[PDB]
Amino acid sequence: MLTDPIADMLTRIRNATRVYKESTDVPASRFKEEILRILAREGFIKGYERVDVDGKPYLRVYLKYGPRRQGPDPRPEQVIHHIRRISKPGRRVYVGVKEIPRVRRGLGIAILSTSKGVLTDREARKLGVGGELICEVW
Amino acid sequence: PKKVLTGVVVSDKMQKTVTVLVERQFPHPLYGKVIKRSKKYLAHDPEEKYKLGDVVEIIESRPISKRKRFRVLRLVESGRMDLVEKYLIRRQNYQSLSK
Amino acid sequence: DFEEKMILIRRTARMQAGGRRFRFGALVVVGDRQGRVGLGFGKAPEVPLAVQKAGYYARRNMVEVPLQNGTIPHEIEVEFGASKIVLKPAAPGTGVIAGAVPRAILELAGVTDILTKELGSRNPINIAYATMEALRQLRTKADVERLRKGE
Amino acid sequence: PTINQLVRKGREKVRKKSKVPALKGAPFRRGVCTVVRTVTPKKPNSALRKVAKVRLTSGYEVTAYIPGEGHNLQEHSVVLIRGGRVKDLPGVRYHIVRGVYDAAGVKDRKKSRSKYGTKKPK
Amino acid sequence: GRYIGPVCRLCRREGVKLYLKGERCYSPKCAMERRPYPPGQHGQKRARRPSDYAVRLREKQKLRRIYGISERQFRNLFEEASKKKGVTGSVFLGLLESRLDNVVYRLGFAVSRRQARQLVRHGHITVNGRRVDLPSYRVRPGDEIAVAEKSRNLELIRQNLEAMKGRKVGPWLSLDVEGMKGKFLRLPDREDLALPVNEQLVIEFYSR
RNA sequence: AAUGUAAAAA
RNA sequence: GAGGGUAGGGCCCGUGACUGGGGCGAAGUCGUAACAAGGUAGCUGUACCGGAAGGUGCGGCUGGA
RNA sequence: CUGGUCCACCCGUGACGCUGAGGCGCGAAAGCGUGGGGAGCAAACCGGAUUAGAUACCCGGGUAGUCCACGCCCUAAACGAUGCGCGCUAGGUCUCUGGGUCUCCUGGGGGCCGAAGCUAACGCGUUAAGCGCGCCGCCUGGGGAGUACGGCCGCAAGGC
RNA sequence: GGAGGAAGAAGCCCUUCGGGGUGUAAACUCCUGAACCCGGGACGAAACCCCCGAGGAGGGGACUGACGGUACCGGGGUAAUAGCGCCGGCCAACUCCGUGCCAGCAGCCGCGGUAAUACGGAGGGCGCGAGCGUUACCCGGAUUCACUGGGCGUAAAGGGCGUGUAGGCGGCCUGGGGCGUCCCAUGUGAAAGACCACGGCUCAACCGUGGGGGAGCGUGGGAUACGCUCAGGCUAGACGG
RNA sequence: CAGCUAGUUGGUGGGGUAAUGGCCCACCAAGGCGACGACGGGUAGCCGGUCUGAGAGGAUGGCCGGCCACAGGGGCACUGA
Ligand SMILES: [Mg+2]
Ligand SMILES: [Mg+2]
Ligand SMILES: [Mg+2]
Ligand SMILES: [Mg+2]
Ligand SMILES: [Mg+2]
Ligand SMILES: [Mg+2]
Ligand SMILES: [Mg+2]
Ligand SMILES: [Mg+2]
Ligand SMILES: [Mg+2]
Ligand SMILES: [Mg+2]
Ligand SMILES: [Mg+2]
Ligand SMILES: [Mg+2]
Ligand SMILES: [Mg+2]
Ligand SMILES: [Mg+2]
Ligand SMILES: [Mg+2]
Ligand SMILES: [Mg+2]
Ligand SMILES: [Mg+2]
Ligand SMILES: [Mg+2]
Ligand SMILES: [Mg+2]
Ligand SMILES: [Mg+2]
Ligand SMILES: [Mg+2]
Ligand SMILES: [Mg+2]
Ligand SMILES: [Mg+2]
Ligand SMILES: [Mg+2]
Ligand SMILES: [Mg+2]
Ligand SMILES: [Mg+2]
Ligand SMILES: [Mg+2]
Ligand SMILES: [Mg+2]
Ligand SMILES: [Mg+2]
Ligand SMILES: [Mg+2]
Ligand SMILES: [Mg+2]
Ligand SMILES: [Mg+2]
Ligand SMILES: [Mg+2]
Ligand SMILES: [Mg+2]
Ligand SMILES: [Mg+2]
Ligand SMILES: [Mg+2]
Ligand SMILES: [Mg+2]
Ligand SMILES: [Mg+2]
Ligand SMILES: [Mg+2]
Ligand SMILES: [Mg+2]
Ligand SMILES: [Mg+2]
Ligand SMILES: [Mg+2]
Ligand SMILES: [Mg+2]
Ligand SMILES: [Mg+2]
Ligand SMILES: [Mg+2]
Ligand SMILES: [Mg+2]
Ligand SMILES: [Mg+2]
Ligand SMILES: [Mg+2]
Ligand SMILES: [Mg+2]
Ligand SMILES: [Mg+2]
Ligand SMILES: [Mg+2]
Ligand SMILES: [Mg+2]
Ligand SMILES: [Mg+2]
Ligand SMILES: [Mg+2]
Ligand SMILES: [Mg+2]
Ligand SMILES: [Mg+2]
Ligand SMILES: [Mg+2]
Ligand SMILES: [Mg+2]
Ligand SMILES: [Mg+2]
Ligand SMILES: [Mg+2]
Ligand SMILES: [Mg+2]
Ligand SMILES: [Mg+2]
Ligand SMILES: [Mg+2]
Ligand SMILES: [Mg+2]
Ligand SMILES: [Mg+2]
Ligand SMILES: [Mg+2]
Ligand SMILES: [Mg+2]
Ligand SMILES: [Mg+2]
Ligand SMILES: [Mg+2]
Ligand SMILES: [Mg+2]
Ligand SMILES: [Mg+2]
Ligand SMILES: [Mg+2]
Ligand SMILES: [Mg+2]
Ligand SMILES: [Mg+2]
Ligand SMILES: [Mg+2]
Ligand SMILES: [Mg+2]
Ligand SMILES: [Mg+2]
Ligand SMILES: [Mg+2]
Ligand SMILES: [Mg+2]
Ligand SMILES: [Mg+2]
Ligand SMILES: [Mg+2]
Ligand SMILES: [Mg+2]
Ligand SMILES: [Mg+2]
Ligand SMILES: [Mg+2]
Ligand SMILES: [Mg+2]
Ligand SMILES: [Mg+2]
Ligand SMILES: [Mg+2]
Ligand SMILES: [Mg+2]
Ligand SMILES: [Mg+2]
Ligand SMILES: [Mg+2]
Ligand SMILES: [Mg+2]
Ligand SMILES: [Mg+2]
Ligand SMILES: [Mg+2]
Ligand SMILES: [Mg+2]
Ligand SMILES: [Mg+2]
Ligand SMILES: [Mg+2]
Ligand SMILES: [Mg+2]
Ligand SMILES: [Mg+2]
Ligand SMILES: [Mg+2]
Ligand SMILES: [Mg+2]
Ligand SMILES: [Mg+2]
Ligand SMILES: [Mg+2]
Ligand SMILES: [Mg+2]
Ligand SMILES: [Mg+2]
Ligand SMILES: [Mg+2]
Ligand SMILES: [Mg+2]
Ligand SMILES: [Mg+2]
Ligand SMILES: [Mg+2]
Ligand SMILES: [Mg+2]
Ligand SMILES: [Mg+2]
Ligand SMILES: [Mg+2]
Ligand SMILES: [Mg+2]
Ligand SMILES: [Mg+2]
Ligand SMILES: [Mg+2]
Ligand SMILES: [Mg+2]
Ligand SMILES: [Mg+2]
Ligand SMILES: [Mg+2]
Ligand SMILES: [Mg+2]
Ligand SMILES: [Mg+2]
Ligand SMILES: [Mg+2]
Ligand SMILES: [Mg+2]
Ligand SMILES: [Mg+2]
Ligand SMILES: [Mg+2]
Ligand SMILES: [Mg+2]
Ligand SMILES: [Mg+2]
Ligand SMILES: [Mg+2]
Ligand SMILES: [Mg+2]
Ligand SMILES: [Mg+2]
Ligand SMILES: [Mg+2]
Ligand SMILES: [Mg+2]
Ligand SMILES: [Mg+2]
Ligand SMILES: [Mg+2]
Ligand SMILES: [Mg+2]
Ligand SMILES: [Mg+2]
Ligand SMILES: [Mg+2]
Ligand SMILES: [Mg+2]
Ligand SMILES: [Mg+2]
Ligand SMILES: [Mg+2]
Ligand SMILES: [Mg+2]
Ligand SMILES: [Mg+2]
Ligand SMILES: [Mg+2]
Ligand SMILES: [Mg+2]
Ligand SMILES: [Mg+2]
Ligand SMILES: [Mg+2]
Ligand SMILES: [Mg+2]
Ligand SMILES: [Mg+2]
Ligand SMILES: [Mg+2]
Ligand SMILES: [Mg+2]
Ligand SMILES: [Mg+2]
Ligand SMILES: [Mg+2]
Ligand SMILES: [Mg+2]
Ligand SMILES: [Mg+2]
Ligand SMILES: [Mg+2]
Ligand SMILES: [Mg+2]
Ligand SMILES: [Mg+2]
Ligand SMILES: [Mg+2]
Ligand SMILES: [Mg+2]
Ligand SMILES: [Mg+2]
Ligand SMILES: [Mg+2]
Ligand SMILES: [Mg+2]
Ligand SMILES: [Mg+2]
Ligand SMILES: [Mg+2]
Ligand SMILES: [Mg+2]
Ligand SMILES: [Mg+2]
Ligand SMILES: [Mg+2]
Ligand SMILES: [Mg+2]
Ligand SMILES: [Mg+2]
Ligand SMILES: [Mg+2]
Ligand SMILES: [Mg+2]
Ligand SMILES: [Mg+2]
Ligand SMILES: [Mg+2]
Ligand SMILES: [Mg+2]
Ligand SMILES: [Mg+2]
Ligand SMILES: [Mg+2]
Ligand SMILES: [Mg+2]
Ligand SMILES: [Mg+2]
Ligand SMILES: [Mg+2]
Ligand SMILES: [Mg+2]
Ligand SMILES: [Mg+2]
Ligand SMILES: [Mg+2]
Ligand SMILES: [Mg+2]
Ligand SMILES: [Mg+2]
Ligand SMILES: [Mg+2]
Ligand SMILES: [Mg+2]
Ligand SMILES: [Mg+2]
Ligand SMILES: [Mg+2]
Ligand SMILES: [Mg+2]
Ligand SMILES: [Mg+2]
Ligand SMILES: [Mg+2]
Ligand SMILES: [Mg+2]
Ligand SMILES: [Mg+2]
Ligand SMILES: [Mg+2]
Ligand SMILES: [Mg+2]
Ligand SMILES: [Mg+2]
Ligand SMILES: [Mg+2]
Ligand SMILES: [Mg+2]
Ligand SMILES: [Mg+2]
Ligand SMILES: [Mg+2]
Ligand SMILES: [Mg+2]
Ligand SMILES: [Mg+2]
Ligand SMILES: [Mg+2]
Ligand SMILES: [Mg+2]
Ligand SMILES: [Mg+2]
Ligand SMILES: [Mg+2]
Ligand SMILES: [Mg+2]
Ligand SMILES: [Mg+2]
Ligand SMILES: [Mg+2]
Ligand SMILES: [Zn+2]
Repeated sequence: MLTDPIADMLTRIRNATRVYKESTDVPASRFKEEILRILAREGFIKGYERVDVDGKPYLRVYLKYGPRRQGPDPRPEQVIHHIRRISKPGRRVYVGVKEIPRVRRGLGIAILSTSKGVLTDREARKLGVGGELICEVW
Repeated sequence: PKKVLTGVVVSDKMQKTVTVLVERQFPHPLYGKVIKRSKKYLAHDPEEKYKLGDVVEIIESRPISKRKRFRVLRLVESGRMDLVEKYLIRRQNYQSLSK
Repeated sequence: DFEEKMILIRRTARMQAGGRRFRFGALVVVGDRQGRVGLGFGKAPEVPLAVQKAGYYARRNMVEVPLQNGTIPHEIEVEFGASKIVLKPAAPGTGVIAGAVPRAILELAGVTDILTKELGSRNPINIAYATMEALRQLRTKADVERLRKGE
Repeated sequence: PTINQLVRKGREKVRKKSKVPALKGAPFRRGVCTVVRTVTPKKPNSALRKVAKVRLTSGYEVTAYIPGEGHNLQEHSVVLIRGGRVKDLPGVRYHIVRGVYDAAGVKDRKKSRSKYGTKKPK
Repeated sequence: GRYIGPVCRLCRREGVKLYLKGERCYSPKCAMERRPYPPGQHGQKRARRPSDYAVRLREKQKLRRIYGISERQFRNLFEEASKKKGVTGSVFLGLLESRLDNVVYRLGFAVSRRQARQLVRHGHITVNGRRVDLPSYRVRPGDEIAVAEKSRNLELIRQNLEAMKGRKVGPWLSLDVEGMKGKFLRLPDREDLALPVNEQLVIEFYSR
């Protein structure tokens, strides 16, 4: 039945990055888009694009990574080190603009839904709106 | 203002009177989650025009009786047993609690 | 050549017919009080030899640390299996406020303002290892945009 | 647990409990000595301690330690109770107070007289 | 009351010169000069590795004996600076240095902070004219501190001011030995002060 | 093919 | 109608000959069940039984080979 | 007579889903009731032997029970000591079962070794103890104790 | 009390019997002058009241101070109370004698059974000082009830197993409503208090004035992405042939 | 502590009151409340605030200010805005 399509997507990306895939797909959905769109615009992913598995709308999400490392375990540093859903289905989180979180002292982002649209933490303050704190990413 | 609420008549087994059940959601004071609670008000129906299942607005009002301090404002929709069931099954399962 | 400071020198032991002999733990930190830092844990049947040995390992394993006026860039939480440690940025005049271990680290790190706490376990050793990693995961604004670029 | 489980059952409060029924949780309680006696210590030590069973204002009847060297308590000494157990002695949750009522101070103590009710030597 | 009991025994406990004496501490014996090691029966014995506490402790105890001031008062001031916006560490010093009895010393009116206290206390000093016998009096920037009338002609005041010729002092201060007065020009920058101590270590001490 | 109390580790 | 009186129940506390087990106690009597195939692998639900640990039966588990 | 489950076709419904306090049903063995049955085995019980003793291990004997019907009891190392549902995250090999022209593939099951990762370690690892969300159950120092009081259930033993 | 004040009195403790310590500490020297003393001596009090102006507006006049001869100012003026906790580890502070599982200590770990930095006294030291310690209780540490911020194979913890009521949670597309939610506007959120600034009493505590924000609820307006909700469509879930 | 309830829930009319009201009364109808914790027991005046705490939280209500309650225990009404 799949509980939270969002947490899923976020997770799909986390599970994929760790193994360094080039792109994991995800079941398509308008609201899901924005998350990517922003997530990409800020520089967390090379990009995304609609696709189709055996007659099912999905989304390719081309992952970004750091350069190779020297020494034991040439594991390439991540571009997404951290990603986590805040407002869950079993606990909706809502914040006023006068109280929106600063992810990793500004290094990080905090995407969130709002009456004006899905916006970054900063863009939230920009247009001065609060909303459902979706998740943060750094 | 005379704050108005909205709920379904769950009882009409009374003269010129009806019982109205209304829920109200809200964020929990410590864990956020949008819990919901309800309450029964006794509404003054002078015509006995509002039967069971009717969803209705009811207004804060002059005392009518010990518990009647709300009048029936207007109809909202008729067929609504689905709700009446909820509250009635609730009463049911009480049988299966005592000892 | 840098600075030198040991966190502890414990005497471990081992059984063997007829008695017990002991090696000697010795954890030491070393730094220039200016970004370059390195931790070391030496062992040997001699206290001096042990600290000496920790000295060699210290300068071996090292780590540059992005210092913003004596504080750390962003806050980070790092759990070394057992224990866990928090690290927070603070304005000048705050001082290094932490358990004796992470102090040695951050002090010889050249850090001078920082809020911190040891949650979870607290074994000096593991908290040591933990902090090193934590700093080793600090990233300057550049590092960020530099990775988040990929031009 | 889930959040919801919390929203139901919820978090049980610690609720601690006392170590001294000096009653009214007062700072001290008066009483009369019922019996002045000397008792052997516990598991790892030994040395007959100076103790007395006191009847409380609070209708009780507790055993209490007489600190210091030598004392003057007898089967009718009124005295002040202080509370503080003793690792060495089985069930003894109170100290007597030297230097109040019929309980003298420690004779000739020069160091830390405050804890042994002893006046300042000239 | 202040520390009354022996002074030159602390010059000796901290191991750093403590200038809470007169001519003597500059003489060839701050007491410390003849014995560079702690008081008591031991003093010259194999010194032990100090606990982080011991170290942090010494530092604060050092800084306090310097200004010669009640622990209570000392702490409160620390807190007072912790409140206000500003580099807590240095600011603390600023409040310390801002005390009247301090000013008087810095300004050469007296040879000793302790002595200076007795001068303020016995009312020989005056701020902006109205006499002030309060050592703790926080001298704000722009106050004219000087010697009072019946006071001006006193031996001690004389000799001190006499010897106060030339010898420049404190960028945040300005003397006038002619008229026996000076000015708290401004609040002293950290650098102006040159204490043998370290504010940070004290900051730390007060986390415990 | 039973059992050996009770004061030893900077 | 305060309150008194009468009768009958409910909860809670204190107290009681004696009695059940429990905790603690540098040393006692009995044996040695367990910890190594602990010298019959142990452990377990249960049932009988025996000064005491226990034993045995049925099944079950390896935290046994 | 009947329950579950798996595979092929992509034909029908159209979010009808997931979890689940209480409730209800099932629930090894031993045990209880009434009636039956009884070969072998075997608590208790007796005799032999061993031993300081031996109510035990070993041997000879031996009743309830073990078997059936109907009813009751409801506990366990009821153990993978791991609640269920869904999505995601390298492969290697063994085996049970289905579909496909097939040294191969595709599904559902049972095992071992292992990516990444998790773990206090042992270890786990697409049958997760990894990464995530939903829902329930449970924990919060050792002893006293699964004891006591109360309540409920039970013929009883006794259970919750 | 302030400055000076010996290669450093006596006394006392330690010692490898040379010496080391208390220690600039004292004495002593000069200076200053709490207390005490004499003279002065408040603010807090202008109004009600009376005169003119009408008895009003406005102007004008006078009476009353409990604290108190106190605060404070002026002059004179004597070197003028120091105590308590601790010094095994946490925990800053070490030696000596006495003692001998005794006398005793104790917050945790533990310490004392002839040689104790752990008992008790001494010398010395660390900490604070008109205080210092103790007992009692609250919050802290305790992310040890965990919302922030924990867990459950073996450490304490998955229910014996299933069916299922209530509740909780709910896939993809579009539309209306706008409950939740976000925004703005206004009402309210007394004073006192908290924080900031500046002023008053010699400082300070205490006090005055001014400033700011505040969760929360009431009214109005607005946004509609996520949640909800009515409505419409789909087939990836689930079910069915 | 798991069920509670006869002025009990509602109505009609009536008393009473500054006034609404089972507040009290006559008749009528059978209702009202409860796992979202009724009914029962134990405790307690409540807030502005105070204390601690990184905070979220916890604890707490002395003095000052606000409201409530009482005036040896209990009941009653009289005068009156
Ligand atoms: Mg790659
Ligand atoms: Mg960009
Ligand atoms: Mg009707
Ligand atoms: Mg709200
Ligand atoms: Mg009952
Ligand atoms: Mg160098
Ligand atoms: Mg260098
Ligand atoms: Mg060195
Ligand atoms: Mg290594
Ligand atoms: Mg080497
Ligand atoms: Mg670099
Ligand atoms: Mg760097
Ligand atoms: Mg962990
Ligand atoms: Mg520990
Ligand atoms: Mg430990
Ligand atoms: Mg780096
Ligand atoms: Mg770098
Ligand atoms: Mg004994
Ligand atoms: Mg005696
Ligand atoms: Mg006697
Ligand atoms: Mg005497
Ligand atoms: Mg003592
Ligand atoms: Mg601060
Ligand atoms: Mg502050
Ligand atoms: Mg700052
Ligand atoms: Mg500051
Ligand atoms: Mg100058
Ligand atoms: Mg603090
Ligand atoms: Mg024996
Ligand atoms: Mg024996
Ligand atoms: Mg033994
Ligand atoms: Mg009566
Ligand atoms: Mg009666
Ligand atoms: Mg009576
Ligand atoms: Mg009769
Ligand atoms: Mg009775
Ligand atoms: Mg009784
Ligand atoms: Mg008994
Ligand atoms: Mg028993
Ligand atoms: Mg017994
Ligand atoms: Mg008994
Ligand atoms: Mg027992
Ligand atoms: Mg015994
Ligand atoms: Mg005997
Ligand atoms: Mg025995
Ligand atoms: Mg024996
Ligand atoms: Mg045995
Ligand atoms: Mg045997
Ligand atoms: Mg065995
Ligand atoms: Mg058995
Ligand atoms: Mg017998
Ligand atoms: Mg068996
Ligand atoms: Mg089985
Ligand atoms: Mg085993
Ligand atoms: Mg074998
Ligand atoms: Mg079949
Ligand atoms: Mg067809
Ligand atoms: Mg269709
Ligand atoms: Mg739906
Ligand atoms: Mg059964
Ligand atoms: Mg059977
Ligand atoms: Mg039987
Ligand atoms: Mg039978
Ligand atoms: Mg029978
Ligand atoms: Mg019969
Ligand atoms: Mg039979
Ligand atoms: Mg037979
Ligand atoms: Mg046989
Ligand atoms: Mg037998
Ligand atoms: Mg036999
Ligand atoms: Mg014989
Ligand atoms: Mg025999
Ligand atoms: Mg046999
Ligand atoms: Mg048969
Ligand atoms: Mg048959
Ligand atoms: Mg039959
Ligand atoms: Mg379950
Ligand atoms: Mg199912
Ligand atoms: Mg096949
Ligand atoms: Mg094919
Ligand atoms: Mg083919
Ligand atoms: Mg096919
Ligand atoms: Mg073939
Ligand atoms: Mg093959
Ligand atoms: Mg293949
Ligand atoms: Mg196959
Ligand atoms: Mg398989
Ligand atoms: Mg397979
Ligand atoms: Mg494996
Ligand atoms: Mg690996
Ligand atoms: Mg799979
Ligand atoms: Mg899969
Ligand atoms: Mg596999
Ligand atoms: Mg799975
Ligand atoms: Mg795991
Ligand atoms: Mg695990
Ligand atoms: Mg417990
Ligand atoms: Mg306990
Ligand atoms: Mg317990
Ligand atoms: Mg138990
Ligand atoms: Mg227990
Ligand atoms: Mg049992
Ligand atoms: Mg029982
Ligand atoms: Mg009971
Ligand atoms: Mg009882
Ligand atoms: Mg019972
Ligand atoms: Mg019965
Ligand atoms: Mg029977
Ligand atoms: Mg059970
Ligand atoms: Mg002097
Ligand atoms: Mg000397
Ligand atoms: Mg000498
Ligand atoms: Mg002279
Ligand atoms: Mg003179
Ligand atoms: Mg006097
Ligand atoms: Mg006058
Ligand atoms: Mg006047
Ligand atoms: Mg006046
Ligand atoms: Mg006047
Ligand atoms: Mg008059
Ligand atoms: Mg006139
Ligand atoms: Mg006139
Ligand atoms: Mg006039
Ligand atoms: Mg006038
Ligand atoms: Mg006038
Ligand atoms: Mg007077
Ligand atoms: Mg006077
Ligand atoms: Mg006079
Ligand atoms: Mg006069
Ligand atoms: Mg006078
Ligand atoms: Mg006077
Ligand atoms: Mg005058
Ligand atoms: Mg005067
Ligand atoms: Mg004078
Ligand atoms: Mg004198
Ligand atoms: Mg003198
Ligand atoms: Mg102390
Ligand atoms: Mg301390
Ligand atoms: Mg020390
Ligand atoms: Mg003796
Ligand atoms: Mg002797
Ligand atoms: Mg000795
Ligand atoms: Mg000894
Ligand atoms: Mg001690
Ligand atoms: Mg001692
Ligand atoms: Mg002394
Ligand atoms: Mg004072
Ligand atoms: Mg606490
Ligand atoms: Mg606590
Ligand atoms: Mg807490
Ligand atoms: Mg835990
Ligand atoms: Mg789990
Ligand atoms: Mg327990
Ligand atoms: Mg289940
Ligand atoms: Mg179940
Ligand atoms: Mg179990
Ligand atoms: Mg059960
Ligand atoms: Mg189910
Ligand atoms: Mg449902
Ligand atoms: Mg939805
Ligand atoms: Mg729903
Ligand atoms: Mg929906
Ligand atoms: Mg919609
Ligand atoms: Mg609406
Ligand atoms: Mg607003
Ligand atoms: Mg407020
Ligand atoms: Mg407002
Ligand atoms: Mg306002
Ligand atoms: Mg206010
Ligand atoms: Mg506060
Ligand atoms: Mg102003
Ligand atoms: Mg001022
Ligand atoms: Mg004055
Ligand atoms: Mg104000
Ligand atoms: Mg204000
Ligand atoms: Mg506020
Ligand atoms: Mg506001
Ligand atoms: Mg609201
Ligand atoms: Mg819409
Ligand atoms: Mg429809
Ligand atoms: Mg639909
Ligand atoms: Mg399908
Ligand atoms: Mg009736
Ligand atoms: Mg009426
Ligand atoms: Mg009236
Ligand atoms: Mg009534
Ligand atoms: Mg009526
Ligand atoms: Mg009636
Ligand atoms: Mg109640
Ligand atoms: Mg309270
Ligand atoms: Mg408030
Ligand atoms: Mg409050
Ligand atoms: Mg509050
Ligand atoms: Mg605070
Ligand atoms: Mg609070
Ligand atoms: Mg708390
Ligand atoms: Mg009050
Ligand atoms: Mg109170
Ligand atoms: Mg009072
Ligand atoms: Mg009063
Ligand atoms: Mg009072
Ligand atoms: Mg009040
Ligand atoms: Mg009100
Ligand atoms: Mg009364
Ligand atoms: Mg009365
Ligand atoms: Mg009275
Ligand atoms: Mg009366
Ligand atoms: Zn000196």
